[PDB]
Amino acid sequence: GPVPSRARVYTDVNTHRPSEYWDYESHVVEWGNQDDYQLVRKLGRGKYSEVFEAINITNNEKVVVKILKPVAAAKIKREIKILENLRGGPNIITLADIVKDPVSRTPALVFEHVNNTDFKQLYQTLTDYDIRFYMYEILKALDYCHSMGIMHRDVKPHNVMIDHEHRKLRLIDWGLAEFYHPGQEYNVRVASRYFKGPELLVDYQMYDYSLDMWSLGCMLASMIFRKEPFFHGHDNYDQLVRIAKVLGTEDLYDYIDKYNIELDPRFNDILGRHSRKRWERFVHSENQHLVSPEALDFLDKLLRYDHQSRLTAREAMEHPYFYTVVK
Ligand SMILES: [NH3+]Cc1cc(Cl)c(-c2ccccc2)c(Cl)c1
Ligand SMILES: [NH3+]Cc1cc(Cl)c(-c2ccccc2)c(Cl)c1
Ligand SMILES: [NH3+]Cc1cc(Cl)c(-c2ccccc2)c(Cl)c1
Repeated sequence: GPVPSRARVYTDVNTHRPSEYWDYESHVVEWGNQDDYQLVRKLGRGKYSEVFEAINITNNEKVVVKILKPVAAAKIKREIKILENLRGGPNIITLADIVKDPVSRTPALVFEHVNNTDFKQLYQTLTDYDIRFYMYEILKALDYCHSMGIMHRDVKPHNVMIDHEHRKLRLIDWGLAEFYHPGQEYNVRVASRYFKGPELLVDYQMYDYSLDMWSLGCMLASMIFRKEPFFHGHDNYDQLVRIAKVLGTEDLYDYIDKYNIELDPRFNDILGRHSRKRWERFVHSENQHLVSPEALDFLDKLLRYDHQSRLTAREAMEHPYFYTVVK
């Protein structure tokens, strides 16, 4: 069978905190008043919820209302407990209320509003300094949630709201977040394709906070190399081949051999043999302004097959890539 794995940091957090902290099923939701909120406009719909801009008419503040669809409505206590546990943490979105939508008959989460700057505009114009600045702000959120015994599991730019005018960043959409318990086998059908860690792609269930650090590396590589997405898989199998074309197949085989994981035999026809590439291969005249020796070294330490070998969020904050960032 597979060799077990445990995180190298924050393994004990859910053990030393009381059962009420992580046992989200035992949590009793204190329901707010849906009548306190007035929906203004629909911002969007995913497969988990419909999102609206709204006004809290009791104190006149702008809010965001996420009305859950039945699929996310079953695991509500988990998202609620995680949001309440993380509330007040650096760069974590604030859950302001939980109400029952009168039409859907489902729970609606009410959040603080963030005046998010156009995402295409940020991808196209953030400078090298701004990329470092915002990456540092994301690391504050990730180290906080990891230190609080939670993995986000859906780190990607769509889940990071940036108010560029006020240099304000918030990590949102905690719908796929989980409490980390050493030895627990988790569902590998988490994260969006292009951000999925090799652990998910090889069906290794005993993963941890380090999955977020792979996703963070994917976001950085896309941004600095001007290649969206950096690992462009056609499906979950080709996703691993795209990774192997960069990191190489020898380190992939070392990884699966360390954890006694077997690849799906369907990889025999598509994987091939690939050398590990030097990160300088992805540099060119249209992205060199966003690249540096420190950025490449940092990326090298996040985008590693072995989830135990990646930088932790706190180690990542110490990296030379962030020395230029004003603290
Ligand atoms: N949804 C807005 C958005 C836009 C961008 Cl460009 C980024 C970003 C920042 C630094 C590095 C990589 C990506 C994020 Cl985190 C969020
Ligand atoms: N080590 C992976 C691997 C395994 C196999 Cl079985 C093959 C294969 C497939 C079809 C015909 C002949 C050989 C290849 Cl090319 C690679
Ligand atoms: N933004 C200026 C910049 C960009 C790059 Cl990619 C590099 C570089 C050169 C060779 C190897 C590794 C990194 C340097 Cl030294 C400076």
